[PDB]
Amino acid sequence: MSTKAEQFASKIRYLQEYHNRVLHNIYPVPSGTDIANTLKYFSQTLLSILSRTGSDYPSLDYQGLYVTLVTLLDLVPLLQHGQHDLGQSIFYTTTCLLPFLNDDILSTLPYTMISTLATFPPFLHKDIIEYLSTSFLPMAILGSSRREGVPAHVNLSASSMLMIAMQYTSNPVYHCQLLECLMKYKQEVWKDLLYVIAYGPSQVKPPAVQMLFHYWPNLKPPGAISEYRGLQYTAWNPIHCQHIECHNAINKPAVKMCIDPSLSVALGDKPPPLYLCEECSERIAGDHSEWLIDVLLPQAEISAICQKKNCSSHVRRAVVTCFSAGCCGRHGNRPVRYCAEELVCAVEAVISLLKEAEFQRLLSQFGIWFLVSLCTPSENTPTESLARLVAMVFQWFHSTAYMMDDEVGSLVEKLKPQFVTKWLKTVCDVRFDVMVMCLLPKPMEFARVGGYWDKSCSTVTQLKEGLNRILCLIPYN
Amino acid sequence: WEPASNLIEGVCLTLQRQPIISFLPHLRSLINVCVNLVMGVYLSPPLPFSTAVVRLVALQIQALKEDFPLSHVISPFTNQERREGMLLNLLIPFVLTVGSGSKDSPWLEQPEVQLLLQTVINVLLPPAESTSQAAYLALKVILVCFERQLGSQWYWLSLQVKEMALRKVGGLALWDFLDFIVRTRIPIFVLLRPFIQCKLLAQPAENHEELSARQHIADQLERRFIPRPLCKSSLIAEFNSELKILKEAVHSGS
Repeated sequence: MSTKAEQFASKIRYLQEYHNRVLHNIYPVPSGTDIANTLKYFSQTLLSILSRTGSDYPSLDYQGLYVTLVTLLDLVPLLQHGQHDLGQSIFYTTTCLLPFLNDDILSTLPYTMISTLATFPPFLHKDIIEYLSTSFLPMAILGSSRREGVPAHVNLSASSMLMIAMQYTSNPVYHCQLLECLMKYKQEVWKDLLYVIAYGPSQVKPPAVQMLFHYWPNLKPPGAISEYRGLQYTAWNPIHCQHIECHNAINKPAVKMCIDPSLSVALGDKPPPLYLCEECSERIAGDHSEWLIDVLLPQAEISAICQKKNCSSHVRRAVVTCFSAGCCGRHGNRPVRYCAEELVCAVEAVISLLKEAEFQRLLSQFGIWFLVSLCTPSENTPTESLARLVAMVFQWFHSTAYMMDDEVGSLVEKLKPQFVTKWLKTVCDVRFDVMVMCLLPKPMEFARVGGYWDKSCSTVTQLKEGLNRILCLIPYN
Repeated sequence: WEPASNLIEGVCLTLQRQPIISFLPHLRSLINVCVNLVMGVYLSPPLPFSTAVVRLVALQIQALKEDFPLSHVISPFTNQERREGMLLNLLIPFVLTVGSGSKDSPWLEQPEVQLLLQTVINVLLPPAESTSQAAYLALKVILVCFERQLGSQWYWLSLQVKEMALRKVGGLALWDFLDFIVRTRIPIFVLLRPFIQCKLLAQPAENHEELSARQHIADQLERRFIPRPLCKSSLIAEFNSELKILKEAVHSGS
């Protein structure tokens, strides 16, 4: 390897002198067809370089290539001709650096990956969703999570990447792909997904519980008369297997992952990792099964009954999810689901869930079967939280005295008796002093918060509507 | 100025009750002359006259909803001290007055409010200190007062506030802004707190006051428990108190 690092540095120098050139877009700019025709020769020589990989680092630059690649990725919307093979060439470039990456910029890999989702058109998003979960995220969750202690991005920035995914895409294929892969690959995803349903924006409150409910089909109340069966979750496309020199590489999904670099490169004519099927994996599963970690199959029917067959719970809907990869392959590689002091912020999520239920509001019933399932009123809950809870539930009683003669309004006025009434009876048992302290016209600053308090007008009509909601509150028994 | 403000509120009640009287250009010259008198382009009118002028501007924008391109309404000022005077007197009272919130009543739609967003960022970044803090206050009030209608454009201004943090523009005003961000938890912080703990709180500072602000925001951040969903009329009172602080700061001779 003498002229290969020389010619990669020469193209780095070419893009550097074209970057110090202020981007006036003077022609000839090389088109994306010509850019990917050059980088296809670069992909072939990178294939012949990464045919000997087993830290076998050559003398290539991977740090300035990162900033050159993100500036090229921001030159993607400035292009017209040749965008699909440009995206394929960017994909080949980044995945061939993935064995030869430094551990200082690899932590900020997948957020920068999702940061250019909105710049791409939706017809390139299918290649994005067909390549990410194969290559980009798993090596960041495998190669970088062995060194914990540092702040990793699946702890902090997973909610950010998932909000951007809920924002910019409208495919249950894309959201189901990213939700299953990030839940299966890393634990404690449910707390950050609760945290993004909690303090996320308002337009991602419908789909982040809609696409959750494929994987969380339990928060429906019993006797589940449901008319919100819009976009019935047909799962994602079965992945077309890269290993050309296999036998069954047409239709079946993958179950393990070949990450051994030299065999994958010199056998599949495609970058590592190779996602191996059930029949594909068991050839090198005898000596190299420390690399093969269990992947799961696209389940278009995730059962609302519990997925373990030896059922013993009384309620067929099972709440808690644990996702180890021990024995989740007795049904067709299907994700098996299962059945203390962390409660209060969960109820805070419900405060922020039902706060924008003022104006298809099926999330009120999800809060109803959330609050009575595993949220316990005790002395661990502080005074401010209980005051905030009783004030927000009083606004919910008044706002459900509204919404007259709509179907979801008829459903929320059907489930308003016999479900929250025992909760208010427990409230009257344990903390009736703080409720009648909150029934005072101007309470303490821990109580009268939120809502439409931002008014540049008189606040005494707010007290008149407070007396009106007390009037609507009295014949509720 | 108090009966003059009474006159202007007489005009304002005529606009409030009779919407069809907004056609004659004499009313438009009244709007233009009261805006240029409120701007003064050292002697500023009191709060009722300024409230009357801003409510007149608010009515003229809602009523003539097809004409009146806002680029001369939020007027052109090549001098930046006139620009920060526009931010103080014209912009942020307009933001506080326009925010009623009733879902059956309309308000300023999407293109004028994104012009406002790009306006405040282009004040902030060039596409020296009190003008920058006033721009942070304008960004503060448009973020808190327009929660429901800026539902498309979060990531681009996430990159702009990323650029703000990369340049340390203003200094401690950025730390007060991110302290508000991590305190009240408005939904841009989900794309900002990994940038805090991974870049800003991971790379230390050098100035001792910036160290004390950094330890302050670190103790506010590292407590991962339940935050305070404030009543936020006290946030409006903080806007008025900061407005009065800067109002006595600019009429003090220096």
